[PDB]
Amino acid sequence: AQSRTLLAGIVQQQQQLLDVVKRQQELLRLTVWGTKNLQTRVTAIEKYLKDQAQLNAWGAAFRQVAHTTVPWPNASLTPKWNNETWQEWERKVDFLEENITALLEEAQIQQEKNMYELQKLNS
Amino acid sequence: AQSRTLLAGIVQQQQQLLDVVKRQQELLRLTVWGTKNLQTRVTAIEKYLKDQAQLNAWGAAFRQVAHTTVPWPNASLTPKWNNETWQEWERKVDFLEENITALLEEAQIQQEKNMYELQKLNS
Amino acid sequence: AQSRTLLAGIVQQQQQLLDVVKRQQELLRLTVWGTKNLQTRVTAIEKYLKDQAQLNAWGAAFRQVAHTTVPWPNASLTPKWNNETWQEWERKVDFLEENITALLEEAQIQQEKNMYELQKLNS
Repeated sequence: AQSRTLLAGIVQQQQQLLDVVKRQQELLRLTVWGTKNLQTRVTAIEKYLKDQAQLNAWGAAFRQVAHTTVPWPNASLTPKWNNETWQEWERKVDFLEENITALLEEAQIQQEKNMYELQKLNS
Repeated sequence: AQSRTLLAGIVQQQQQLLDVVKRQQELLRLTVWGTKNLQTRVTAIEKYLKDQAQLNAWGAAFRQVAHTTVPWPNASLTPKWNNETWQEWERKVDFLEENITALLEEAQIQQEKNMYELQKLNS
Repeated sequence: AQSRTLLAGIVQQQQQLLDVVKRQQELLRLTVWGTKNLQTRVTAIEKYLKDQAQLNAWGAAFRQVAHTTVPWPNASLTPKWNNETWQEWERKVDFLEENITALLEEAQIQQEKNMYELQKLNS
């Protein structure tokens, strides 16, 4: 008279939900790659911006033996403020990924134990 | 003597969790739009950077009938390496979205079946 | 003869899944900060690009009492089209965060009620 079939669906449903949660974790990682990839493109642009500062005046002296070069800074490079703050951002993600993996591990162990107990009821 | 009320809460709870998971999928899509939107802005900047290369020296020749134009490349355009890698990134998201939709469909069908079975117990 | 132990695992499992979902919400917020942070860097670049337009020709006139300054626009600033569309993007996230918080609140209240009912069965 036990409703094992109803429990099997409920237990099975939890497994389905757990799988979808895992898919979100992999999807989230793909998004992180896009953001980081954009930064790499930004660094390439900074190099080119520095070149523009080098460009100042060509042939602006055909009656003098001198050339005016004005390589004024162009791209503001972040040495410590963004790096320290960005590492903190990455660090928070690392703790969340480690905490989520722990919870997923317990769920998998608990999920299998719940199904195992169900078989013992009528097996 | 069956604990249908406890099961109704458990079954109902799974429905609530399923709804929240769906909300994350829509929220994830909004984040993807922001990343892609930034790239469109980056392309506009590349056009302007090319213009800076065109700027070289104006009036740098008032004793000669010539003008020095130095349009040296400025923005490094990605033709195949980033596109092929980016398509792979988008492709992975497409498979994950299709797999998540399949799991959600099964959960909805299974979720309704679990509630339907519960009514048959006392209906 | 009630399978409270099986229910305790199922009820406990839902709590574990709820916790992981909350972790995704915090992880999603960290990703939003990275995207917004990139835009701040982009604004700094726009200021520098304007400076490049100012750079035109230095000393390109050693036989005339005039200087040619050509500060042609460089960074295309978005005043209304991107802001209005971006606010809509942020607005959608705000409604999703508010809706997810509501669902989480109901789950927590319902989750505790389900455990409370279980104790009454044998307490």
